[PDB]
Amino acid sequence: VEGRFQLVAPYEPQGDQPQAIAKLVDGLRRGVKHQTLLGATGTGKTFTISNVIAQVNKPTLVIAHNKTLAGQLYSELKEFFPHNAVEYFVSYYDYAQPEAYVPQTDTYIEKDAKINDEIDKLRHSATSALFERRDVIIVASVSCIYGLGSPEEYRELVVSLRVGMEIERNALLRRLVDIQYDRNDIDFRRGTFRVRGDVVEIFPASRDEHCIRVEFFGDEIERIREVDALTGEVLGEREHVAIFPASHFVTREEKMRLAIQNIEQELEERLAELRAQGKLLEAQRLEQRTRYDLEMMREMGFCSGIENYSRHLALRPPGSTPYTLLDYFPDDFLIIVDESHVTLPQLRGMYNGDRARKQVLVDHGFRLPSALDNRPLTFEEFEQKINQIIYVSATPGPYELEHSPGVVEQIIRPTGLLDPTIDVRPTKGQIDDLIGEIRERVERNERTLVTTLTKKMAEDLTDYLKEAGIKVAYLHSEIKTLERIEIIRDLRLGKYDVLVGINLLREGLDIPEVSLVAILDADKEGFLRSERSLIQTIGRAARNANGHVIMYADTITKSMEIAIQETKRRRAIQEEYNRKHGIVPRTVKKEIRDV
Ligand SMILES: [Zn+2]
Ligand SMILES: [Zn+2]
Repeated sequence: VEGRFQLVAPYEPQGDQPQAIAKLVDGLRRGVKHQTLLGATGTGKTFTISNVIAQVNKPTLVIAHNKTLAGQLYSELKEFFPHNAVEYFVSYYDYAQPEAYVPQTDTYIEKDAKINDEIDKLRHSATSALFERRDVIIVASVSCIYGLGSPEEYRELVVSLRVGMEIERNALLRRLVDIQYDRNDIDFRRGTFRVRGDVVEIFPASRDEHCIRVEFFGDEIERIREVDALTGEVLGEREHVAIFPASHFVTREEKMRLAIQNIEQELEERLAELRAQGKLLEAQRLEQRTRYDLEMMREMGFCSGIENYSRHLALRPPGSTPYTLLDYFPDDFLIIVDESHVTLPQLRGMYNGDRARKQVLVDHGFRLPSALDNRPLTFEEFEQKINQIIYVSATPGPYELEHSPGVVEQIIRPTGLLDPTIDVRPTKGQIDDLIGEIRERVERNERTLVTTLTKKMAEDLTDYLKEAGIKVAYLHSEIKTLERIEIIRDLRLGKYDVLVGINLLREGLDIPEVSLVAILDADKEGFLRSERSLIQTIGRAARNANGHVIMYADTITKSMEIAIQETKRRRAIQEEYNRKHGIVPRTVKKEIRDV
């Protein structure tokens, strides 16, 4: 009998959701490798996928492309599936800097930035959950393809307890040390164990307040409980309990003894080479650094930056494809790529960026060439790891369309809101045109978003608008993430009528009160004027029943034709739907937040 997904939604699926859920559920059951969910903004994409996942009962990886989004999906999925394991997997890269060297300014950028507790605790509960139960969803950054110690090792190395087993106290107290746990009775924190004579409390690497308690009565375990840390408040009463390793790079002693000698041999080979080409300075650096590391490994089985040695510790051949979080999933898992037009290129690029950064360190003598083997997957390797995949995006990239059997379309909104109309107007006299349009919106109590290509034009426009008597706020290209919310929140309140910015694709810009979106320089060259970015931008006017977009330009580029055509196509279909079902489109109300 399996642990299944139980989806908790106050609603039912609606619009063209029911049809889309069915195709993707049927796809996955027929056994399709690649499917694409082309879903317009404002339809329940996340809730459509949550319906797919709940119906297929597969462990699932959902890949997001940044800390913000992964966080959104996470909290969302955690509300949709509160009785199942919704997990969170990010790393150093989220907002930390790795090891690096700049050969001109002679600067070694240390890895220094302390390993933040919350994230670590989280990777562990994610990897342990994968082995413990089935109803798991893991929201991850592209870090789900970085080097991770072998899954079998982490698995095989668990201390697998059961009520009344033939085990000793100090035999277990040594077993937890083998698995990178420390004794700290004077300060109980996660990843620690406490010995109080015959009371042994272990703080799983995966937990917050929920620690474990194993007690003896001879050479046999008596009771095992889930006490609340620094409280003793009995919560659990398990008979079986598995305590997973405290690091994703732990290795049996025997493999470690042998890895170390392989490392010694690599060091000697690399030193001889370097000193043979006259890179004497580079030999000295590598020798000082590697020996110090090898000294920590021989003394206590680990060191800092042990990641660098992962291929050696795994005892695999040079050049081997790293193991990653993907290998930790069963063979029959499910991948959902959220915002695929951006997420897939990000994944695709990780390997070259990382290799570039590590090749410099190997050249200058900070690392052994084997450090290149601790790395993210190349896109091809990611490709072979796919069991079954769904791409989700309002504007699928070339890869997705190319490998999917057409697209599963989800265009209808639950309130009948339509994609906007689009006028394209000349650049000459654009500011007064725009002023007068904003004036109309202000009279109808509606707001406006404006995007210009450059920070100077943006700055000029804001002034030009303030002089006109219109309340406008400038959303500076790098402003306090906490102030963003404040200015946006104020536009909703009408403290501001217009809001000028360069990039309108950054989140929190979905505002029901916005009924007009002006795109200055619609025809210029720039990542923000592509087919995909324009559609994404036009969408900022899809939250209002009177949404309209104005592109100012001298010409009609290929990107413009495409976005305009697509927008026309979506609207007609939406209109055809409202006609058939008796729906009048109306603006989705939303309450405004505070502190
Ligand atoms: Zn219908
Ligand atoms: Zn292909």
